[PDB]
Amino acid sequence: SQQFASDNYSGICPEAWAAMEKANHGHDRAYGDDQWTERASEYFRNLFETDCEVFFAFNGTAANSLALASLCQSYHSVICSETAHVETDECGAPEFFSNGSKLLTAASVNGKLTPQSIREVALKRQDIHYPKPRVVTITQATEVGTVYRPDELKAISATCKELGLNLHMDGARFTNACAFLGCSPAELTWKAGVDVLCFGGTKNGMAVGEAILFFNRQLAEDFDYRCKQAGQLASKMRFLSAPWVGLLEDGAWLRHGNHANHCAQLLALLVSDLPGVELMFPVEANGVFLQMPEHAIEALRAKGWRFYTFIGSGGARFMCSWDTEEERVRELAADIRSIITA
Amino acid sequence: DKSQQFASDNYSGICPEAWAAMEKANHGHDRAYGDDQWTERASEYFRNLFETDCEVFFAFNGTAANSLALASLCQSYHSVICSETAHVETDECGAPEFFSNGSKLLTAASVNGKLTPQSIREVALKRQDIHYPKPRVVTITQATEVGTVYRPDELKAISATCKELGLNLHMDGARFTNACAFLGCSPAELTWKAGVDVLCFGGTKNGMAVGEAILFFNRQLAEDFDYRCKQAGQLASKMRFLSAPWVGLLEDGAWLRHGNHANHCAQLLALLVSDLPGVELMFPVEANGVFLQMPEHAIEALRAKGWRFYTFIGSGGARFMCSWDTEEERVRELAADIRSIITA
Amino acid sequence: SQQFASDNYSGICPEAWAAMEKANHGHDRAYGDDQWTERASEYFRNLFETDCEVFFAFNGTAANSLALASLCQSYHSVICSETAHVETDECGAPEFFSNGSKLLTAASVNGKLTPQSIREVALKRQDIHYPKPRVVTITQATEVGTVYRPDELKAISATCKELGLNLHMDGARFTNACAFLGCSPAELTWKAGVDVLCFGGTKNGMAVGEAILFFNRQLAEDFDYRCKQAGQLASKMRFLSAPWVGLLEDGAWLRHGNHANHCAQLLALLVSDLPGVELMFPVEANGVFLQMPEHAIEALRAKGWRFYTFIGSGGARFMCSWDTEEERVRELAADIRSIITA
Amino acid sequence: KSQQFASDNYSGICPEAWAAMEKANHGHDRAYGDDQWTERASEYFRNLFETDCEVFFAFNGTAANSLALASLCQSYHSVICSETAHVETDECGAPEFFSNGSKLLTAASVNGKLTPQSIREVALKRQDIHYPKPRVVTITQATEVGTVYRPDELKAISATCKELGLNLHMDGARFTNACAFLGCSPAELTWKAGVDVLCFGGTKNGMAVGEAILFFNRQLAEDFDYRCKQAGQLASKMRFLSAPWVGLLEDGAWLRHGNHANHCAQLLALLVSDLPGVELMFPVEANGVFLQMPEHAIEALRAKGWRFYTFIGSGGARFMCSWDTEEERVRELAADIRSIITA
Ligand SMILES: Cc1ncc(COP(=O)(O)O)c(C)c1O
Ligand SMILES: Cc1ncc(COP(=O)(O)O)c(C)c1O
Ligand SMILES: Cc1ncc(COP(=O)(O)O)c(C)c1O
Ligand SMILES: Cc1ncc(COP(=O)(O)O)c(C)c1O
Repeated sequence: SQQFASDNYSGICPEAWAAMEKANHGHDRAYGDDQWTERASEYFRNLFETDCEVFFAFNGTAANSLALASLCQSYHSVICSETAHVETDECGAPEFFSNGSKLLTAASVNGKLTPQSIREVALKRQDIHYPKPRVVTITQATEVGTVYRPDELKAISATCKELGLNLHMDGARFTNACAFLGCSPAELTWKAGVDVLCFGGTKNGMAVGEAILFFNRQLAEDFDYRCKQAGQLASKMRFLSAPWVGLLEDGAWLRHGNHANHCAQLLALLVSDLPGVELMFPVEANGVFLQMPEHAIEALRAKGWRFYTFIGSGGARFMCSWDTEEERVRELAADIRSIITA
Repeated sequence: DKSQQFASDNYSGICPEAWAAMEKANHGHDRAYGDDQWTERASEYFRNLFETDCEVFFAFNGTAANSLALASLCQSYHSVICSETAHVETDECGAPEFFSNGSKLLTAASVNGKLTPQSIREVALKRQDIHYPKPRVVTITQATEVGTVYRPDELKAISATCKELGLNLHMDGARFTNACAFLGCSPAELTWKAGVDVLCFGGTKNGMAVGEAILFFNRQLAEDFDYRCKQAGQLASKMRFLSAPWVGLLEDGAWLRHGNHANHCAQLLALLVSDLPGVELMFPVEANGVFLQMPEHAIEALRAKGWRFYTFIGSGGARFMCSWDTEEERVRELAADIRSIITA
Repeated sequence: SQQFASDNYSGICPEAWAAMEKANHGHDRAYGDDQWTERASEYFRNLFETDCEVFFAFNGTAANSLALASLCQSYHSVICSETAHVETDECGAPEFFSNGSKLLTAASVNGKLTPQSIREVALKRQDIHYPKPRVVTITQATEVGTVYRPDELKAISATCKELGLNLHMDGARFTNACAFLGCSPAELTWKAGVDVLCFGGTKNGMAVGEAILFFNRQLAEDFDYRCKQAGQLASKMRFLSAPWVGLLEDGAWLRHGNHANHCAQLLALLVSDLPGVELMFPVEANGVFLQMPEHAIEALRAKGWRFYTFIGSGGARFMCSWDTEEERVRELAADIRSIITA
Repeated sequence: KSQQFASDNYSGICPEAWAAMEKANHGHDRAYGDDQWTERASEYFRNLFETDCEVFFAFNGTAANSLALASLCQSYHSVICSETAHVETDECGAPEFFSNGSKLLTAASVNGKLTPQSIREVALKRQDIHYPKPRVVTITQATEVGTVYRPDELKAISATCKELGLNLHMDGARFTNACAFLGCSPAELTWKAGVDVLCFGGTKNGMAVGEAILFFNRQLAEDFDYRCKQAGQLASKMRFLSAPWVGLLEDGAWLRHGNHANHCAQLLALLVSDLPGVELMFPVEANGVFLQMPEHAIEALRAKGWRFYTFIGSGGARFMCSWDTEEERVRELAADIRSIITA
């Protein structure tokens, strides 16, 4: 019995595990200076069609927090959404890594920032009493399962230029957004004005690690020193970089993302039209956000269905992963149908 | 006439009591960093004034004083609960987060510039999971940034909640004087008798050149605070010039005379104008500021001899602020021009 | 093949690979709340013979830096040796993690602090101009391959208690110290007064991760929040904790350490009676420190041997790992004889 | 008779500072630097240093140096200082707090002074990611042991800093004493010799509170006002930090107070360095006299009513003269040294 709590509970996929076994034969130089790390970096430059600089941190909390700290001073501020992971789920790590850059929440719409909600935040305060906004962060796919599209990104970068702002992307679930859309990685990042991407691996079948991709190379000066000082330098770096070889060499990363997307779409197809069940947001990645009644405690007691419930408390989230079985999706949907109609 | 506007009580000068104390203190050589007669003398007056054995420190300004006090009350992986209009949130260029190394400021709902036990509980109970920094402090401002005052009963309620939730309670008393004068309470009744643990007591705004007193009523919380301040660049070499002015202000009641004056000036203005049509007082005048909804005639009062004052990022709302040295006649001139303008 | 630069270049030992394989069957709850993490902590508790609090971080730099930041405030100081890793190899990580606690170097005989060298540094500075010392960190085995003995530790501990200092152990090479002396782990830590131990895993055959053991559970208050904010919290904690189960269940940790020690003791035995070659320190762990003449170049770059050279001209350090073959040792000692004799 | 030789930090507010504060206390004026006194001070600083330097005020020298160093490199970079540097010995770890972890690396010093060689020693042995990369050099002028960098010593440090990509900061807590002694222009002791940033002490030379921070390289001062604000170092009532500089700078008073304090230290040392068992530990190039003495110094200390800073214990004794030091009291102190040792 697997569950729908989160894609952090999934295991290592076979291509990641296979890269790791290959990387475990021999001795190799530490701290980045190895063949596996240069191969993964080469793959990243080709995938994104650019000479991006590539770094590897241990988890997404540190990767986001480092990236942002490199994009502005402690006396500047960072514009994010209200559901942003850097605002809700990192126990104040950005502020620790930045030595006090304020996160200013902007209004959002479908989990997404807009040009107007940014400007409303930035321009309310170019006075020294306020840390001057200098960075926008967006999550792709968002924390509520939605996806910024290329033109929405460009509109946001446009505001970032009117206002002086760098643009960071938390791509913890970037794959899900690439699977969903036709796009190439480049059209979803630097072609649309993205300065830096944090590209999640852990959630897409890896044991540990995130990649950080600087598309403006002037912003990446000495980033390796920052990472070391912040305790984010793997000595046995191949075991962070090798799985990215596995996942990128013939498109497995994007297959695993389509799978997880298809499971969540299937779940929503099966349940979103029942009575008393409202889809909170369109299913554009691997999550399903349902308003339901006291049937959550029934779906919860009635078999250990494991899933997250909001403090909104008339609301539940189901997350699908690369290793989710369609049959389990149908079984979950069936139990939801039973519990509502009966 | 005249240099004196209605923009900020931070444009006022050094009052005579503060100046006279600095001059006396400028007679001889004394030892540094707190080990002088003036600093001990000032601490005595604070203990006497607050009726308790509070520990006393001096910093250079309110931003550091608040930022130091809050950092001493919880870890970087804990959070601070404040109002949406708290100076620590709006006016300190992120100093609290710098001084604490990353304590998140969590804003709670405000009724009349004030937090309630309810708004504190709501923020606090949503964040027991490790994804959020755990709340460990509530900060309140007295008088508040919209010129309202918390009453001892309002404070006791907050203090109970903080004690139920394991929260320390910090008071930003940049305008503490204005709240004591208005209510007529004792300082002790507006701080530790209602459960305040640490008070930042502003001097600058009420007639000093520089300097803010930090008072720890809960002395477990003050261990090594002097090292914290030193490392933070907040230790005066010539400490007598921070502490002597508090002897000036406290020996004979001048601090409250100056606060009552600024309050009475603010109250006058509101009396003179709050009955005119198209002029709403947004908040009771419980300290030294006046908050008026008016029409686009802000430019009218603004252009008219360049009354200087603050507008909000809001269209038709203005803030007039009085200090220890505001002349009542300037207030009368201002209220007059406000009336002329609205009746024309 | 394999070199003598650092025990950081070695791979994942078999007991640890196996544990990760078993831990990769199924889904598990995140951020520490899994059976592997509980099992690992139980092994530590039995192994050290005490109810110690157990945490996992990603590497030794963060682990040390985290433990030390938890033992004193930013306006306090830490007493460490001049060769301490926290002073030389961490790109200022301790100061970053502690928000500015000063590291005060005390004098070392044989890579080791003494009660006297601690006292000198601590009493010199009881005035506010100086951050007040509040922690002693020692390294076990030390950075020069020596080992503190239970009696030396107890002595250092008596000083710490008298001066109100906490005692931290950087045990990046703790296995080597235990293998060598034959003591119980308890006898080299809490029975001798150690408050906190950073227990190296990466160096003894893991891909990633260190264990942090608090022997005073009150000092561990909220360490989990500290680690989370610092970006040191694994989402898939089982892949940091299961390898510890593998290394500890049947005694592999200590076997792997005796191996690395024996190879290093062999290398020194083979070359010690040579004329131009002097052993700078007793071989008490897995490193050999040799003063020989700048004909280290004929060993080095020349025949392709890899090893670190001390900032002393012709100061070479040779490091043996869990997977060092005795034949490569006998080879290295043979080439050293050719270059010296002829 | 409260007049001692422990520290020029115990001195009072001088008349030119006091009179300037008095003039500034007439009216209302806008806060946080937007002020007639702050602009006048800045113009005096620019004329005095013969250049278009950007001017800031902070509350004290610990913060002034810590802020200046923090703007000159990143937390994962390092600062090269001397073994006697105030930032290393006297600031309770403030540099590291303000920079969020920049390592202070000490370099070998002779007579309180860094040299191009000792800087180079440190900077070139710290070249891989294990070590925070050096990015700044700080020097103190006058130094912590009462000596002075000569313009030519400063040019040579600057040349080494330019070659190594290092910025150059100057802790001028006692800058007045160095200018008074050497007869150089301020420009010749700062930016003509390569200095990027000066912290110019006012408190030690007759003010109540405050330091000036001068950026000669204007690019390095970007957003420095925001850094100061976040660090708790922005005066609401800025006129009371900047007006005393108007008083000190408008007609020479700063140097006159520096020469007085140096001449008083020169007299003290003149009158006693010929006694036996009494030795000057360093040249008297500012307002300090460092004397190696006999433990019986305790009788100068003792019940003689003399305060001064005993070294580690008991060898050294350090004496410091101030703008308000009385020559007579110097002659007294030297006479009481004279007796005690003449028996
Ligand atoms: C949207 C988002 N960003 C970043 C992270 C950080 O992920 P982690 O620290 O578990 O690798 C998560 C969990 C996430 O959901
Ligand atoms: C409510 C409140 N708290 C603190 C401060 C900080 O004062 P300062 O300008 O002296 O840093 C102010 C201005 C304030 O209005
Ligand atoms: C003695 C010592 N302690 C701690 C560490 C930190 O190890 P890591 O390289 O895994 O950050 C090392 C490398 C070390 O040699
Ligand atoms: C050489 C030096 N630099 C900086 C300072 C800091 O001065 P303050 O005590 O005003 O913080 C002092 C006292 C000093 O002697």
